Amino acid sequence: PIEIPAGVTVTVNGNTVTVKGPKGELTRTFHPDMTITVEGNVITVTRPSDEKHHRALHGTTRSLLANMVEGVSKGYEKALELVGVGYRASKQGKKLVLSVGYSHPVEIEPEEGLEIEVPSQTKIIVKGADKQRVGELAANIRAVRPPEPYKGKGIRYEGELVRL
Amino acid sequence: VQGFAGYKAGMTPREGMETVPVTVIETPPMRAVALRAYEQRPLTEVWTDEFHSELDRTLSDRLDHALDIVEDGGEHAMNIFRAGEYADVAGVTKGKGTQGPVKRWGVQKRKGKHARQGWRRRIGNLGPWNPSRVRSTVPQQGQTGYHQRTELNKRLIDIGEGGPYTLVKGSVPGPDKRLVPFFRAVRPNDQ
Amino acid sequence: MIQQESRLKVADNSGAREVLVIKVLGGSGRRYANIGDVVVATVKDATPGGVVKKGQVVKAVVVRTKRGVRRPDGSYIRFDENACVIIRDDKSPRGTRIFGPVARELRDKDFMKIISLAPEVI
Amino acid sequence: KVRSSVKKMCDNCKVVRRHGRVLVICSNVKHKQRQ
Amino acid sequence: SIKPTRREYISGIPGKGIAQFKMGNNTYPAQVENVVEKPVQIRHNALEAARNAANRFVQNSGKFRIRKFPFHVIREQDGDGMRAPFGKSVGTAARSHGANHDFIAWVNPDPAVEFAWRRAYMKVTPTVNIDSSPAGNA
Amino acid sequence: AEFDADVIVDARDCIMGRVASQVAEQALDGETVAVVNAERAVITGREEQIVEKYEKRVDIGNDNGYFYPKRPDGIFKRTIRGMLPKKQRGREAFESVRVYLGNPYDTLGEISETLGA
RNA sequence: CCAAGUCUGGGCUAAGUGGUAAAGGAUGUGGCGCCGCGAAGACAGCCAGGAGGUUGGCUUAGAAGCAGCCAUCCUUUAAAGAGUGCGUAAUAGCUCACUGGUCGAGUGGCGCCGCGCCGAAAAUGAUGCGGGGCUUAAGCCCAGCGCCGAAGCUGCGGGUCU
RNA sequence: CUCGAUGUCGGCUCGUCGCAUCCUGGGGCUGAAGAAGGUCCCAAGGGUUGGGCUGUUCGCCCAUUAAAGCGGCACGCGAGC
RNA sequence: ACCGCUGAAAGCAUCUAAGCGGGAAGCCCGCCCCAAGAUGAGGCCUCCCACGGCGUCAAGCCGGUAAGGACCCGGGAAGAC
Repeated sequence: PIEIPAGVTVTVNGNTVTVKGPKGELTRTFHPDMTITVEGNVITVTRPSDEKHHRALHGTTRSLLANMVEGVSKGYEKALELVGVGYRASKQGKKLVLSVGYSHPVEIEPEEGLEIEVPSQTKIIVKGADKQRVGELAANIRAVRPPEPYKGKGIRYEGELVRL
Repeated sequence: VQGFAGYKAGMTPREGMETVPVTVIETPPMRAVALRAYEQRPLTEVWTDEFHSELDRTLSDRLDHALDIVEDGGEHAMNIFRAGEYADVAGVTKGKGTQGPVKRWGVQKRKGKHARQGWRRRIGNLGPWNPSRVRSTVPQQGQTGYHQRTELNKRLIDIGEGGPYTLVKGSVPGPDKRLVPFFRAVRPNDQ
Repeated sequence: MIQQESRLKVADNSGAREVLVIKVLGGSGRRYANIGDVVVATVKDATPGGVVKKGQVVKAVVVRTKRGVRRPDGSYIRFDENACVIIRDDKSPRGTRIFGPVARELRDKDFMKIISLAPEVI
Repeated sequence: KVRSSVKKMCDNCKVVRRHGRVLVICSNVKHKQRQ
Repeated sequence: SIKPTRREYISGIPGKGIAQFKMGNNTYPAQVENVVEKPVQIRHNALEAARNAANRFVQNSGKFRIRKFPFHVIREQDGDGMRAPFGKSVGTAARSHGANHDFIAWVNPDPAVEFAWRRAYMKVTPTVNIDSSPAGNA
Repeated sequence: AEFDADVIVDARDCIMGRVASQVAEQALDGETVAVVNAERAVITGREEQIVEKYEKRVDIGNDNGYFYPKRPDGIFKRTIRGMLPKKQRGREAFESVRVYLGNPYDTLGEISETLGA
């Protein structure tokens, strides 16, 4: 039960939903094992089960959709924290070049779609087009570089804490 | 023919800087017989006679560059194998024959107080009571001397022509001088 | 070479004479004490109580073995004898002095200490 | 850990189902409940 | 149901050794209690115990009453080996006739004692049934 | 390649059961059934434990051996062949049936492949 | 595989349970009763003050809910908090056990069940009997329907003793 | 079942499974910083040493080591000692 | 095992049923060693050409083709034969 604001070109064929937009050129999939919902100026959930089970099944799609959109129009952002009294980073090459001891930093690449940013060496973060494909990779590096909370330092999901 | 190969020269070491023993290997270009491809259908080996004079007494790089020498007319000088390299060779065991479970297969024999007792050579046992008759496990006097032996990390040091021949890093060609040697540097690790 | 209870004299003065070879030092398996190597044996007998004393738990190394040592120099070397030197956990001799020569070796596996004390290192 | 016999620590430690499996969860290394 | 040799020739006339009945406190209505369904020469000891640990965790008002009590017993190894077995006693109890009035957590509003007994069941052995009485438990 | 047109069939979706069942059925009587489809095929949901059982055909290796095919092709091999015995006819009855992957002549593609497909 | 309904009816399984196991667990799932409310516009979102005499007794060197043994009451007022809770040396912050605007139509609780997942580790190699089977797949429960199948019982005919 | 007979302890050799795993990797836990330990979940590949004294296994002792495993199969093996 | 992402049913959370990834001396592959007698006898190249007379679907009896092979001899780290 939602919307499809400005530009959300929508094509639901075979079970795939093709969503074209601004900086959100995206082609996602969407179950044939249920009921589609689209009307050119809105859209929503289809009850191919109406029953608790599948109920949620779409009770998820809903979001799903919600994603396509917000994703197709305004892309996503993951806020990362560079907390290292030694570690540090600042883009380099078509990827990131973080560092945190060891000896060999590392170059990480946001394959077509994903795209990282070095607002300022210390902190960084990613802006993709699919919260999905984002949060993941976004993190897949947030760890990539041990956050070790033994006493405070390392890559950490924005809004963390400490320890003892 | 996908590879490169010839026979055992022999062994001897000598020189270097610390010194080192290898082995000699004979083989110019033993001509080029067709070439491997399973195209349009089943393709593998042809034969547009162009061989020796006797032979009718019995009448994609590796293989590729081949095309280079196998279409030249037949032969194909050996030696990309250059200065400091790792092919691999597959000798032919050595008519050693049918022997006792002794050398054939590592094993301790007739001990002392009975390590002689006109006693001696002969395995210890087979299978328990309940288990079941026998296993295809424990080898046996599994003849040897004929095995299609070979190995790995086969480093070649140098070569020269006067007679197309190769010098080797540690021999153990398996089979004996005048023997059938085929080399390669397969999935090398020292790479 | 040189294990179980093969015996070998001293060349240093630690206060020894000869020593039985318990273990070849290094790690599991292993079956051999070849000069440079380090042995886990004891006194078969030692002077009149210099400082060591007969039957004393010990630690010694390799420097004289008629087993013949093949020098990377495709060369060959051996001795009329088989014995070595005691040591202080810290691969460090005791004998204040040396005796029969020895072989580069040592150096290669740490010991100078004797390396030079030695009357002659072959 | 306890594989067998898990039942709610912290006044939160949740009840989750992974692989039909039931493994305790709650904001504490001191709860890593699993069976 | 093998039982013993007689009430005064083999082993009959004891105190069975245990820790008496009543505990907790009164209570006119509130029916708070425990019973079973399992059959078993209720493991004396195990028994005695159990119930007790019950008080161990509570203390005062909650009919810590309990309507059980063994009074016969088994026997086994003593003498030759396995054959013609004489008899050496040990371990009396009582048949928990496939369920019945166990002990009572009886009192007005004092679940602080219900949980107790509860702790009492946990223990025990043969499963146990958690229940209430005429009215329930308040 | 090309053959007759005797037992002209295929596969896909259906229930990888009675499926073969008759296959033979006519596998018996005295007929040749050359079809194909493998992948398309079908069989019990519970994929997972789905791909297990037949991986039980997978590494079921007994010194004495115990291959256990690794392409749809088989799956049907077993099964079917299962329907029959092993004296003459049966046997032959196993040469008389034949299937294949995509298409040579005018959930059933995962367990295999999975364990070999 | 081997003869006989991939019968029909209406439930229940989403683990291959079926194809061995107990105590002991858990908003699994499906069907039954209870306490409180949604126009004192309800549980989990969000704005805010997160009340005072409560800082009582053993031990105090520290109970002063947030060491533990006993209390469990009073209040001026929007009600309450015998202050269940993370702590520190006791004190010192948050958290509901409280409700306005913005939502708005079903939200939390225990008893009764029928199905089901962790506990449940083994020695040659693997197992429903085998191939196999997930709303006739098939399992399991309750309903009607017709076919199989003994040397048993009818038909055929002979045998034989009382 | 076997007395018209299955030759029994330990050793030797040749081993083969198994996992409740000793060494070994992977993990989560800790009253874990490091390092090293403890706790428990996943994995058997490979591997898991010389002597001593004892008929012994077991076991204690000596020097190692990453380690110096528990147990199957008539507590495997006498038509093999 | 073990760790995460995207998100239902529980309008708040959740590695989760469905969607996507992380992660082991371990499985599969890869590296060597066979090996279609795997009766599903596999591929391919390079040779040989239609001989005789007899009743038959004579797919049966003879010269053959050194294509070709053999046997006997002489020899081999090939080897009991």
